[PDB]
Amino acid sequence: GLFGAIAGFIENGWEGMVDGWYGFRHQNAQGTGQAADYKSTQAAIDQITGKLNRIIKKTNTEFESIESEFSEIDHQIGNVINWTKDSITDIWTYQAELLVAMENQHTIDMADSEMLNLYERVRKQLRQNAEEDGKGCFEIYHACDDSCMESIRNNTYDHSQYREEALLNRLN
Amino acid sequence: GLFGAIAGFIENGWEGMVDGWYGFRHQNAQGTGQAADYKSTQAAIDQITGKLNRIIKKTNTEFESIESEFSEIDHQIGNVINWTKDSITDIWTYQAELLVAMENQHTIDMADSEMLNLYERVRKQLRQNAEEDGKGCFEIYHACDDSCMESIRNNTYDHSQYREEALLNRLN
Amino acid sequence: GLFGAIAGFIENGWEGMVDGWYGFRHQNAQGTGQAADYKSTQAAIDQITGKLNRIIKKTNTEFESIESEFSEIDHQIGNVINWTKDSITDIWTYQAELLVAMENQHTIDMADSEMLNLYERVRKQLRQNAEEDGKGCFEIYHACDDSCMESIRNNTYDHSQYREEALLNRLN
Amino acid sequence: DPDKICLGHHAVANGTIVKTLTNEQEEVTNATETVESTSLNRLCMKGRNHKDLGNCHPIGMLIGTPACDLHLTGTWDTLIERKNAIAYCYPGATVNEEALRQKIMESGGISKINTGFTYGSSINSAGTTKACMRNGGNSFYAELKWLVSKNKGQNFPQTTNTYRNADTAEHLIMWGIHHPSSTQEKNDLYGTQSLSISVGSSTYKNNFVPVVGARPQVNGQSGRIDFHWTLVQPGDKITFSHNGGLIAPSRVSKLIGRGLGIQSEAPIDNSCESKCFWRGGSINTRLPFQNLSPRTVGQCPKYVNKKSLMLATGMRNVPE
Amino acid sequence: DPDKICLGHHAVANGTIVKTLTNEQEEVTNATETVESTSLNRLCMKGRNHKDLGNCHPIGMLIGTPACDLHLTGTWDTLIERKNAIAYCYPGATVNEEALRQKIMESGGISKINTGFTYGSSINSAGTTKACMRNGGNSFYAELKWLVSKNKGQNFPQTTNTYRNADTAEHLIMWGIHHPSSTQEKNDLYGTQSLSISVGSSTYKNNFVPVVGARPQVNGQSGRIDFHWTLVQPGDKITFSHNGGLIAPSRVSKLIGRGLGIQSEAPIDNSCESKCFWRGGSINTRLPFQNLSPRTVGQCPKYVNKKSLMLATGMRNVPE
Amino acid sequence: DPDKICLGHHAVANGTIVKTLTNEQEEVTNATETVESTSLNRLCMKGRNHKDLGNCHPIGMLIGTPACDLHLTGTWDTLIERKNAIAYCYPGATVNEEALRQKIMESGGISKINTGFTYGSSINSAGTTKACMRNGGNSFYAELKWLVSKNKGQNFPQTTNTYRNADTAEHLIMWGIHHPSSTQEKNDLYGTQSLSISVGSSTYKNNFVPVVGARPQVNGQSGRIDFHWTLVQPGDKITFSHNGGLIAPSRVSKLIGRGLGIQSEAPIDNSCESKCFWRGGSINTRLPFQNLSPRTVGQCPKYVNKKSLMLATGMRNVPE
Ligand SMILES: CC(=O)N[C@@H]1[C@@H](O)[C@H](O[C@@H]2O[C@H](CO[C@]3(C(=O)O)C[C@H](O)[C@@H](NC(C)=O)[C@H]([C@H](O)[C@H](O)CO)O3)[C@H](O)[C@H](O)[C@H]2O)[C@@H](CO)O[C@H]1O
Ligand SMILES: CC(=O)N[C@@H]1[C@@H](O)[C@H](O[C@@H]2O[C@H](CO[C@]3(C(=O)O)C[C@H](O)[C@@H](NC(C)=O)[C@H]([C@H](O)[C@H](O)CO)O3)[C@H](O)[C@H](O)[C@H]2O)[C@@H](CO)O[C@H]1O
Ligand SMILES: *[C@@H]1O[C@H](CO)[C@@H](O[C@@H]2O[C@H](CO)[C@@H](O)[C@H](O)[C@H]2NC(C)=O)[C@H](O)[C@H]1NC(C)=O
Ligand SMILES: CC(=O)N[C@H]1[C@H]([C@H](O)[C@H](O)CO)O[C@@](O)(C(=O)O)C[C@@H]1O
Ligand SMILES: *[C@@H]1O[C@H](CO)[C@@H](O)[C@H](O)[C@H]1NC(C)=O
Ligand SMILES: *[C@@H]1O[C@H](CO)[C@@H](O)[C@H](O)[C@H]1NC(C)=O
Ligand SMILES: [Ca+2]
Ligand SMILES: [Ca+2]
Repeated sequence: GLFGAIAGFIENGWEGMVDGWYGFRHQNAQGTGQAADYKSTQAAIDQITGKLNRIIKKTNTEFESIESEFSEIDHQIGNVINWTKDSITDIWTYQAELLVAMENQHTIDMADSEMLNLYERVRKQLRQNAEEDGKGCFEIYHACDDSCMESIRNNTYDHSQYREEALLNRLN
Repeated sequence: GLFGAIAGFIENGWEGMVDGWYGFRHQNAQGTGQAADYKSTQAAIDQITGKLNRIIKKTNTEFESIESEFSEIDHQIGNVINWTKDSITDIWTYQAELLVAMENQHTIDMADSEMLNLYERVRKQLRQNAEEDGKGCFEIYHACDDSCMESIRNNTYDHSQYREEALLNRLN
Repeated sequence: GLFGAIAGFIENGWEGMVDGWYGFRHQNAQGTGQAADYKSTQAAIDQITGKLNRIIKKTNTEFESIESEFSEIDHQIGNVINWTKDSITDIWTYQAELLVAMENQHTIDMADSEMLNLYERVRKQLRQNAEEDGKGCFEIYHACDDSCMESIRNNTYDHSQYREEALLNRLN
Repeated sequence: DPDKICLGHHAVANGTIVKTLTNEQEEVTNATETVESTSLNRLCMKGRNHKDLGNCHPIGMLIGTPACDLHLTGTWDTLIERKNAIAYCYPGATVNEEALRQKIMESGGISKINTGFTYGSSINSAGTTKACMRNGGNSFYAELKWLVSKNKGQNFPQTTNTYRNADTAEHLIMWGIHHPSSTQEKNDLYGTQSLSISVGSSTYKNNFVPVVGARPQVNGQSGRIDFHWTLVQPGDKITFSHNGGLIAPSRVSKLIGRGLGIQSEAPIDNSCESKCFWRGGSINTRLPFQNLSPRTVGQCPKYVNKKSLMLATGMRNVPE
Repeated sequence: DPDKICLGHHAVANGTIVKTLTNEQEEVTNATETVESTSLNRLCMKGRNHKDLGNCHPIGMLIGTPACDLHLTGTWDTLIERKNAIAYCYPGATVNEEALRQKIMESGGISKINTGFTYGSSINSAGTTKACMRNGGNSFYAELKWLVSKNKGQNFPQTTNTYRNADTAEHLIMWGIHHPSSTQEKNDLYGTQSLSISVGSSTYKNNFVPVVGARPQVNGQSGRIDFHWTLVQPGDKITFSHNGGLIAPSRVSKLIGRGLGIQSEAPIDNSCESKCFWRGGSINTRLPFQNLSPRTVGQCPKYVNKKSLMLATGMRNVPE
Repeated sequence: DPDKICLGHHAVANGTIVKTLTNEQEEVTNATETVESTSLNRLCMKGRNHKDLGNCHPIGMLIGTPACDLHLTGTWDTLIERKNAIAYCYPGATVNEEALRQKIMESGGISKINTGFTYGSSINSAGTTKACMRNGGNSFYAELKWLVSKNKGQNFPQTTNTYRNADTAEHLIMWGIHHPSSTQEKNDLYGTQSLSISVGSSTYKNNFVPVVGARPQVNGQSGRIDFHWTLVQPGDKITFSHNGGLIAPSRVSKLIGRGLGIQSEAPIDNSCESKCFWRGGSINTRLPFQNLSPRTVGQCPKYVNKKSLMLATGMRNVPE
């Protein structure tokens, strides 16, 4: 994908995560956890809502009958009408095929971008206290308890608190 | 947005900066400064100029009157004309709404991309001599005077000259 | 461009590289080398194939003649036909100009994205054993022989093997 | 040894295929349809002052065919024509038939105005036919009069009748011309002299010759009554110069405002609402496209040549 | 302790709302309009060899109505028709009126060619009317002659006139048929004989019988002169067989090249240029769309059902 | 000191310019054309049961002009009409000519059915002309008979002929009305009596008066034979009441199935296939657009006003 996050360096999605679109799994001494990210989930859903509002719509133009169902129309004007209607249908079929293809490409790449933007927000939070796994995980070079992990998710983690411990563990 | 820079990790824009679209603020012993980035500003403006050149245009096709303003047209052909004109207008209204929506999405995301690309160019210049703030700033781990700051903006900053000082200050 | 890789931090392309779209050059004690990346090349080609499949197509709609080549048509219906055909042609000309412009923008930015995604895959592999040059190269802080370089290209390079050597060389 | 925090996204076991610019078979977590395939075989007429003509053809309400007795006047915003609707009890055709029908179906009501026409004692204006039965007995079109002399075969007098439009809006006047099957039946109604019908207003002028010739029976009649019509402007008069064969109007028609004209076979449902209709029924979808019929009327989804177009409403589905 | 270098982007106090694929209310630093709402109530005719018909109706320049005397010939690239323009001084109608008008408005000039038609001593070709006044006194259409018997009541001679097209391009011939108001009037002008007008070419054939009957007065005349027209191909002849009631052409018309036909009420300005026109005036915008009128002519912005469509010309506006 | 690994992308010396949303002059590694400019000046007719009419006009196959003798019946899926194709040997026109031609070109075959029509001893049905020559001698349309009085000047008898459709599909009946050049000519052929031709079916009714008047010679004939046509539904009858001037059908036509109608001047090539045709020939492109002609028939690329539209098939070209 464009941004490399989804069907990219993240090997697969989580059927387990049913309370949001994007989120975190952590492991520490104390055990395991899972939590959805609201802000990034709602960002993706709001953008898709916006598309549905624009696309699920008809024109308010009133159209009258020009062909009769129950009688012959003049053969010459009948052929003109048939040629026009077929031409208009070819345009609308093309526009519909292009609209949905283009919007599908955007929806997929937008969702990829929201995943990457969350990963980058966390990378910059952890600063020198962690290293990139390569598969969307961060190896944290200090004791990070469930209160520490919650601080990472809530964007309140202060790197300077654990920096000295972390740099020692990293340099080894 | 797609690239996460504008309405993203950069918390807000600068009403102060009126001489360019993108730029730098620095703080050192010597005091404060502000300077716009030309190359990245002109890149964004050139791309928007290009759109206006393509979009602000009409077809050179000569159209004649088919309805009379001052006399009754045959009722049957009048209904055919009315159906055709209303169908063509529905298409052009749709195309116009889609063109501008799609181009607006691109303009916004393009401008975001130019911001990110500048930030990445600076990140790679500073190499191991600086660390990411998380809000679009770089904490530089050495004395950076107004001549040093100008070297970062002008893409002439050589990391190797301040490396030894910087790595010592970072490891502490 | 959008992703900054092509006509960006990579200064130019390689006319030398004729066996793929993206790839690697290395220099070590042992000498110089060049190799194309298959996975990333095929990813770009597959996406362009997909576009050509969608775009190189006509509708299967059968159209009949409504204008006669060899005789005069009624002047009133002739003017209606002329106005309709000119209106349909203006739409299809606009759609064709927009389709190709939009697809060209995407093709270029997609190819840029595949370059960046390869660079990021390698960055994360090398972890703390290398540093970013700024021009798309990685300075590797250990002895990397032709077998080591091949391991980087084949995504089998284990950072932990060379970590202690590399961190010593980097800190000096 | 070091604690780990992993980033990730949702997935589902049962994903949906959608088309993108680059990929025909792209699996995503959710999608919704943009093309309506389902129809309602009913005419959703809630919030609509509708009129179902049923057996009555729209032209029939202007001339007053037996089948159209309930539909001679009224106001509506929607008018529904059915298949094999009876325009004429007596065999015949209308000049610019399709133009007139389209005009009636566009309308939102019909008012009738008396022409006031009176006839001498020598003429009988109660002449009826077996083609148009009403109240068990022979009758005629309610808005026209067939009148003949007391002597069958006698030459029809060269009479002149004039209708004036006293109203501030244009009036639609219809009359008929009888075309006999043989020379015998041409002589018995209008006489031996050659028949000529002249119509004249400020904006309209035309001559009509009664054609006499053998032709097949329709509703057991070889004779034909073709209807003609024109608009009479406010304050203007229309003058009929005839020497027999002219079927004169008792009343003229006035079309009121605008309405939606539906040709369908589907039953009426007054519970559901709709703004889109076709031969097969109504289309109530919020969706922007449809593949039911290219012949639709009202505010409608656009017709496309596509079974389905799935719009992704979720990210790529990557399962474990 | 450590020095900082910060990256950022501009913002503005007064941002603009635009629509994107995903957001209806997106604030950006600048935007420009794509739909024109403003009109010019003038006809911008700079760099155009234009012809304002004013009081003259286009059909009038072929038959040569008094109002059209200045407009009987000449060349133009633009032709302007006005409201309530006069075509017929003497009351009458043209068969395929709209077809003929559209043909003239498409043209880029008119040339006249003399028919050469001469008449016997018994025929008077200088017949005039009070309905068509010229130089203060009674007159007639400049490109036609009213043929009547010299001696009141005398039978009109069976004359035959034939026009040949010597040119390499098609020529437009118009003639009229006079319809007298009374039997007495008919007899004084064309005699007691039954009237027949036969017209014949390789591509056209028709008979005309003058209808004679009382009718309301228009411009103080109960009589009617109805016009007919046809094209005469190069090298072909058209023959008029008549015994009275024919209004014969003195000259035939030749339409030259192509031109732009504008129906408008707006005054002319020779200072401004335009390629787009409508009833209400001109449209000079560089913008790609407009919501003034769906009835336009020339090279025009496309009509859309939108008050405004704002195109972002700057990044997201994120204020402090 | 340090080993390095560099990442990069291919380039080429000779790049291609393409247009993007933002840049008119963008250089890329490869591109392909989307608009076809090349034509084949031939009609690709492989896998097609085609019929080249050549000299024969489609209407001519129904009435049986000498030129159309080979083309009176048959089946096809493609029908090719040429320039200056002959429909009428004897001068005349067909009412709704264009409607009838379009109907024939839509068809996939013609069958003929005998009408069976018989005439009295006082009628001569073998009337021929020098305008329609066959086998060296004077002749007539193969599917019609010219009815004239056997004794010159004698009044034509009031005859009645009726065709019934015994078939399960609709039949196309054509007849002609002769228009004599002089009153003398009329009297010798059909007599002194006033002429009336009445045609009658369940769905069709019309009277025809032969117009008699002097007109130019076409193919050395001042007389005109104008054709009329209608569809006769299964089980229905059509009745001709005439007293002279009718050109009666010997056979009626039945149009079979569906076919593609091509008007072109280009030669036939039975080796190549195509689904798209125009005046100038065929269009075999897989490309989605074309700028050859807006007048095309079949499954066709859409016409655009563009010389070229280049679609990028590779990344930006940044050379060394
Ligand atoms: C057999 C006979 O000589 N006379 C009677 C027949 O009339 C009738 O058979 C049918 O006759 C039909 C036509 O008759 C009318 C009608 O429609 O009833 C008689 C009306 O008085 C006359 N009315 C008016 C206002 O003109 C009407 C009209 O002229 C025609 O409809 C115009 O075409 O004709 C018809 O021809 C049937 O096909 C025929 O069988 C029989 C049986 O009812 O009774 C006989 O006494
Ligand atoms: C000169 C002479 O005395 N006799 C012959 C002339 O008739 C002929 O000159 C032309 O005659 C034309 C009419 O000829 C036909 C025709 O169209 O060929 C002859 C047809 O047999 C007759 N057929 C029928 C069914 O009526 C046909 C028909 O009356 C008309 O077409 C009706 O409009 O007429 C015509 O009068 C020309 O003006 C004249 O030049 C010459 C020519 O070779 O031959 C003489 O033997
Ligand atoms: C074609 O459309 C126009 C407008 O939709 C119709 O014209 C209008 O008719 C009404 C009633 O006569 C007038 O009050 C309006 O002012 C007209 N509007 C315009 C813009 O002309 C017209 O009647 C339609 N034609 C047919 C044959 O249905
Ligand atoms: C040529 C000729 O005779 N012109 C005269 C006509 C006609 O005789 C008939 O009226 C037909 O309209 O009548 C007038 O009253 C008129 O119309 O102005 C006077 C005019 O001089
Ligand atoms: C329609 O357009 C063609 C090509 O521009 C032209 O030759 C033709 O005359 C036009 N027809 C009418 C009736 O204007
Ligand atoms: C990839 O390269 C490595 C490094 O030499 C090689 O040994 C291995 O066979 C390759 N891996 C796979 C899965 O083919
Ligand atoms: Ca057809
Ligand atoms: Ca034209």
